[PDB]
Amino acid sequence: PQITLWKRPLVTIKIGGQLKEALLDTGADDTVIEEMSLPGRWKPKMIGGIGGFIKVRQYDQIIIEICGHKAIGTVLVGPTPVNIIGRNLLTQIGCTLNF
Amino acid sequence: PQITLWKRPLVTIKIGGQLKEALLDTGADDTVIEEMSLPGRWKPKMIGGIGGFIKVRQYDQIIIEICGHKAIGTVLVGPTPVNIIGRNLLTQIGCTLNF
Ligand SMILES: CC1(C)SCN(C(=O)[C@@H](O)[C@H](Cc2ccccc2)NC(=O)COc2c(Cl)cccc2Cl)[C@@H]1C(=O)N[C@H]1c2ccccc2C[C@H]1O
Ligand SMILES: [Cl-]
Ligand SMILES: [Cl-]
Ligand SMILES: [Cl-]
Ligand SMILES: [Cl-]
Repeated sequence: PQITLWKRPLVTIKIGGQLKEALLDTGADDTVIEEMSLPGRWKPKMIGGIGGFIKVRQYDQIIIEICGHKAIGTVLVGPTPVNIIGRNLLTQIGCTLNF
Repeated sequence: PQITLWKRPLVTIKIGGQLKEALLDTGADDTVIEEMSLPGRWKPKMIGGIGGFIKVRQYDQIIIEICGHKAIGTVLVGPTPVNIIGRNLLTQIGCTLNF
């Protein structure tokens, strides 16, 4: 699909059996989701942006459904104010910026 | 151009006759640039990112070139970790997301 940027590029995602709203974010290296349970192992990580840094849990090899497109990758879980789909998963669904 | 997301979508911008690197950032509502001199009056703005909120200076109707594309709009100036081109100017240069 072609998504215009008049409003926030929000999409419905399926992660860990849960439906969530998430922002397609080209400024984010990684994907970060609000507090939730994910299976398997994790390690602590710090991610930085505007306002500074937050502590997240890093889960690797996680499957997510984005607009019907399944993708696998690392997902960070923590106190993000917005669910964000970052470049690590945006690449996997074939998402580009066009102008 | 078509910009893939395997690396950061970093572009050259021109503001005040100066070349700068900036990030095409679909997750940002607004355009935020690191400390610099801009003409005219500013007004207060608080913007919320991953690590919280920062105060910025809002300058309206600023002439800015982005990857050779001419835009005129609002530029926020403050303690941003990187120059970011948000949706306010991405829409001006006709930028969309495609997959
Ligand atoms: C470093 C940056 C270029 S600065 C802005 N940024 C980004 O990814 C931005 O798109 C960011 C995303 C976001 C949206 C809503 C709430 C909070 C955060 N937005 C912002 O920082 C601020 O955006 C706004 C403005 Cl400018 C005005 C009004 C309202 C808003 Cl939400 C990058 C970043 O934080 N990236 C980090 C990030 C974020 C999420 C997941 C992983 C990572 C790694 C790291 O790369
Ligand atoms: Cl900051
Ligand atoms: Cl990954
Ligand atoms: Cl590709
Ligand atoms: Cl504007």
